[PDB]
Amino acid sequence: TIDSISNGILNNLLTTLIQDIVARETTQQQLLKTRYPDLRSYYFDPNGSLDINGLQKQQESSQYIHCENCGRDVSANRLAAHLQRCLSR
Amino acid sequence: TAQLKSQIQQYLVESNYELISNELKARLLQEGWVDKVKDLTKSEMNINESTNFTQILSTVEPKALEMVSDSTRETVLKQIREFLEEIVDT
Amino acid sequence: AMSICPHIQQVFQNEKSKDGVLKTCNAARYILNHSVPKEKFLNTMKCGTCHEINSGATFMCLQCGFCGCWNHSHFLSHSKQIGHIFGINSNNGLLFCFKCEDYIGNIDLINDAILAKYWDDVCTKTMVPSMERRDGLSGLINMGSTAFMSSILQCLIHNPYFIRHSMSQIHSNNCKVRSPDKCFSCALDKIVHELYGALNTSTNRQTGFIYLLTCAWKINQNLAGYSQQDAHEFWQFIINQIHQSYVLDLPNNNKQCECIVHTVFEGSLESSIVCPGCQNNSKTTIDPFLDLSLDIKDKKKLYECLDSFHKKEQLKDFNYHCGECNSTQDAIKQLGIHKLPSVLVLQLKRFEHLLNGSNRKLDDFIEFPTYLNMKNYCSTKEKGKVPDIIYELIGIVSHKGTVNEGHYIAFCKISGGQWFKFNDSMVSSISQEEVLKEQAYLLFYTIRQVN
Amino acid sequence: DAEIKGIKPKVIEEYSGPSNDSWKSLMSSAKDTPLQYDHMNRESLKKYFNPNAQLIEDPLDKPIQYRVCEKCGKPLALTAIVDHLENHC
Amino acid sequence: MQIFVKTLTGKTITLEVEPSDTIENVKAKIQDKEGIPPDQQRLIFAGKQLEDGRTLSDYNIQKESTLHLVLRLRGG
Ligand SMILES: [Zn+2]
Ligand SMILES: [Zn+2]
Ligand SMILES: [Zn+2]
Ligand SMILES: [Zn+2]
Ligand SMILES: [Zn+2]
Ligand SMILES: [Zn+2]
Ligand SMILES: [Zn+2]
Ligand SMILES: [Zn+2]
Repeated sequence: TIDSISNGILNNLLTTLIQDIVARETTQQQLLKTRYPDLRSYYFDPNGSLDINGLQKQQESSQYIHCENCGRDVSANRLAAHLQRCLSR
Repeated sequence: TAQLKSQIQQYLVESNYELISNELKARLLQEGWVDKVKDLTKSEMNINESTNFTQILSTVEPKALEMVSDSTRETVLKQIREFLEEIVDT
Repeated sequence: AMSICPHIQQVFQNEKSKDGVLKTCNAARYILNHSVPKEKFLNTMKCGTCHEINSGATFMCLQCGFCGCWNHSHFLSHSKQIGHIFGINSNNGLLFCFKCEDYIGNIDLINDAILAKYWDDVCTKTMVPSMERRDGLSGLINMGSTAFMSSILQCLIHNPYFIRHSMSQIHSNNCKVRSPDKCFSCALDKIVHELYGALNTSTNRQTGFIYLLTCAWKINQNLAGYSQQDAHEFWQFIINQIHQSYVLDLPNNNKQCECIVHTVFEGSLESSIVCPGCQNNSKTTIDPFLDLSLDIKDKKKLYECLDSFHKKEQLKDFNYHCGECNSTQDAIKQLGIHKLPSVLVLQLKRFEHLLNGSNRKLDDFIEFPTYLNMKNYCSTKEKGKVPDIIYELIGIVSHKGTVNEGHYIAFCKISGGQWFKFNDSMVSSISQEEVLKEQAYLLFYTIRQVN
Repeated sequence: DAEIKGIKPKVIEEYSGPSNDSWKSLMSSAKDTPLQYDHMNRESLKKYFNPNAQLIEDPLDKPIQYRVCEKCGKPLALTAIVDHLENHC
Repeated sequence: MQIFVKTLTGKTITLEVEPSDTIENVKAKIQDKEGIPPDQQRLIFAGKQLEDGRTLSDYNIQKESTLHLVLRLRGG
């Protein structure tokens, strides 16, 4: 019947799309797991505190950067000021 | 005979299939069903600790079929049916 | 201990059989990239047995010309009856083994089969991405007032057109200056290098960003990160500089620029001028655009803002005399889309000016959709209606603070559908629903479906 | 909802067992045919989009596909690896 | 010639200008209409911010073209 053929058409469309999507998902995850045997998911923190490696925000100004210009090491959160004083040659 | 069905389908292809497929895709995409199915897939992959396609599909397909909104379902069916009453004799 | 299909290993034990296979895969994929929709329906989605179209997935046989459906087990029947255990899914080109009952997705050679001829060399010179770098995820520390820059850069860092450009070595291949302390693109390629690969051979992965900052200081110190600035202005400035670098690397009546910016971001508005009497006309002006700026007052949704944007206006300060109705008139102006860009960038005008000369931030939440339909905004009808035109949200920049002082943050979506928040050095997982609850300032949309 | 009797004579009139045809028959056509996109209609793209727009269909399907040079460490798109190896590494 | 400017609210205003007119002059006219100083103004055309010292003709800006006006949102 018309009703039946229409149901079959819709089923055809849905099963085609589903099989495509699922095949793509399974192939991608298979690839990721095979390439990277020790694979870990990026961390999700419900508390909104930890990064994708499950770490908190690092202490600045505890970190420093070595400015290749002039040969001076400069605390990173003060780097721009240095460049304003350094690039002004 | 049942060659008839295939014949009719051939006609359907030569003529509108794109409009249906695209409208379906847009509807399922816009209502969030596609991403729900992605989340379901990640969840099942994590629960069964497996990427084997057959076993994951075996659990995914029925539910995914149920998740199709009634609105989209009846609208797309309605549209196909609209297209069918054109080219069949009763 | 995940296994690999032993059947393809078996075939691959013989070099010529392997070559036949890879040749056929390459040929098939070329066909898939070069076949019109109807031919595809009739010749790759038609079951060889029942002759139905789209009887579930249809598979094209690796060993013969037969196509077979899923619903009636007809490829399954080809496999049982002829002994051909490998078939290709006509929706994605992926190769199925009917003995394993699983797809082969984890063989690098198969995924990149077009390089099979040179595969040995490919394996000697290069390695797969490191787990840490594979998604290019790393934070960029605040080096002064650089939040307006990095927030912009992460959406660029996750843009497929840009990543395709950069990883293709186009600037590197063609740069006439070939120094990252002068060339913005060389520096960018260095950034991509630092984030996805490894410099030869803790302070990690900051070199490219520092080069970019040095270039910026050299062209405009004010926009170089010491002081707070406008992210949209930085966007237009940097894309213009990139465009200038494209023009620079050229060896050579062409009004439209042919650069990467103008093949991705450039659209055109149609402005019509019509007589309110005759309502026929019209005087049409075409304006290029790289992004859209939207008013938000008294509105709650992005579609409302676009509607307002697209809304007709009557000019009261334009001198206009109609020749068709022979009278002085106040012309009607309307903006619509003449041409859409591949990537659509939106700025919400989250500010207002007061009579006392001060400004105020608008913190009003504006709802924005995960998927955006532009059909109501296209100027030109076909022999009519305009078809569906849908974009996918891929990026958000948000601001916290006031008009004259604040902070930018970025949100980016990656594969599998997961969202991450990029706050300087901190990359974190975030759900889609919360991103969607954010106060959006900038939005990045990639073209997804065009009917 | 009602019963189908046959196929209208005019469609057969002007349009029209196991098939003998072969999918590799498309190669001839495929050799002469420009790159095609799925669910982005070409004519609508011509009317509403620019003629030289770059286009990537479904850009977030899988993570970026690339490899890294052992000598200079550059991340290379698959279509760029070979010449990078010829005169750029 | 007449050109247009689309303000923050979306309201469009009209200016009478010559191709040789400087960005400073246009911004002055905008100040004269809206009461907003030039240093607070950002004038956008064709994906570029219009720069002081340059002319309309330098940017190939013609009759009845529309410029888009915005402000700055600073963040550091
Ligand atoms: Zn220094
Ligand atoms: Zn069948
Ligand atoms: Zn076969
Ligand atoms: Zn197998
Ligand atoms: Zn360079
Ligand atoms: Zn260009
Ligand atoms: Zn009139
Ligand atoms: Zn290299």
